[PDB]
Amino acid sequence: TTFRFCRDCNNMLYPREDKENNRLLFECRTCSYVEEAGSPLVYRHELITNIGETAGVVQDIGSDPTLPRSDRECPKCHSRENVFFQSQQRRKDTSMVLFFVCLSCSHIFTSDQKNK
Amino acid sequence: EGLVEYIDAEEEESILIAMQPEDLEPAEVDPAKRIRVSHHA
Amino acid sequence: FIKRDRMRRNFLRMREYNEFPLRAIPKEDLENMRTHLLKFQSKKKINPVTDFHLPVRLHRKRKTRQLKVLDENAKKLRFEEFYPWVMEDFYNTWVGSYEAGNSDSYVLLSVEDDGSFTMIPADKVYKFTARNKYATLTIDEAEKRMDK
Amino acid sequence: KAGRLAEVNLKDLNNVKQMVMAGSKGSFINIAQMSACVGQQSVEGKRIAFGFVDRT
Ligand SMILES: [Zn+2]
Ligand SMILES: [Zn+2]
Repeated sequence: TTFRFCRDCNNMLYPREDKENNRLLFECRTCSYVEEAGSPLVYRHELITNIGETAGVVQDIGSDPTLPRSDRECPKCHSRENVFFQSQQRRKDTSMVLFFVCLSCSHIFTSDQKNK
Repeated sequence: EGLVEYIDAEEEESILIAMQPEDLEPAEVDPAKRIRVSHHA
Repeated sequence: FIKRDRMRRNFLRMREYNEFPLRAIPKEDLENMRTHLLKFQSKKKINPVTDFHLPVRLHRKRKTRQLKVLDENAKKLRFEEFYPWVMEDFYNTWVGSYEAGNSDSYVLLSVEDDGSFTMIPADKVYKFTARNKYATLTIDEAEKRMDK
Repeated sequence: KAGRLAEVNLKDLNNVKQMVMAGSKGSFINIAQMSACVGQQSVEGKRIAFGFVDRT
């Protein structure tokens, strides 16, 4: 995660192990620029995800006519005008929880009960 | 006069059509009449 | 419960600042000088060739009767220069590239010795890119390496 | 459940009841759909898909 690019080379910095100072540096297999490892974690794989559950929530989601309105009150705004929609993770196993969006604070909440 | 628009099938994705004006625009029965649903939209 | 075609009865029986003048700039200059544009695409905050090097060098680097394809001049011209514009030392480097996206709606008002401007639309616009900053290549071996 | 409600209320007069009873023509589903309700339309064993984006 969090790729790093070079400068004056701009390619992406692979990690090159420093054993002597004994830490991780990021090389640049084209121009020899280097720097540290801002964190020893290198790679993630992320089988079961929980992102895209709010894909493209723009400040205009309130301006889309086709989205179903709903009346519940935002925990923050305590306003009762909010559009909502299922989780945008277009995949089969996906749950059927609801993401609301208050038209006032643009705060996102959920209809959940298992985990908020 | 901007009273009626042509709508293709792609554009149709982003509109919300009412079925008939009366039964659907104003906000808020014969049992022989068929059963419809509301202007909740 | 019926269809009433007699409705045509009722419907028949119902109805400070710096202001600067700009003039017909000489053309013979323009008949030989062509004023293009240029952009460096290295993000290098200023990247002026003032600091590039010296000297700087901007330049480019039997049968019977027959019928040929037909094509307008400009494309015939534009095509017939496939030598791009370059800058070098004798070793930092840049290479040019035609842009053509917005060659038209751009007249220029360069701050001359005075604040005024002769009137100058841009001829062309060029995207200038660096090169050989790390100067590595296996032009021959690339195929060899990419097929190991 | 709605079909059984209609079939039951038909009296022996009812001519289509008399054709079901004689086994002659028609059946329960038929009378259920004519008089009671037509029930769930379906395409490939599934309810109607979201042909438009996220709506039917
Ligand atoms: Zn680099
Ligand atoms: Zn809110």
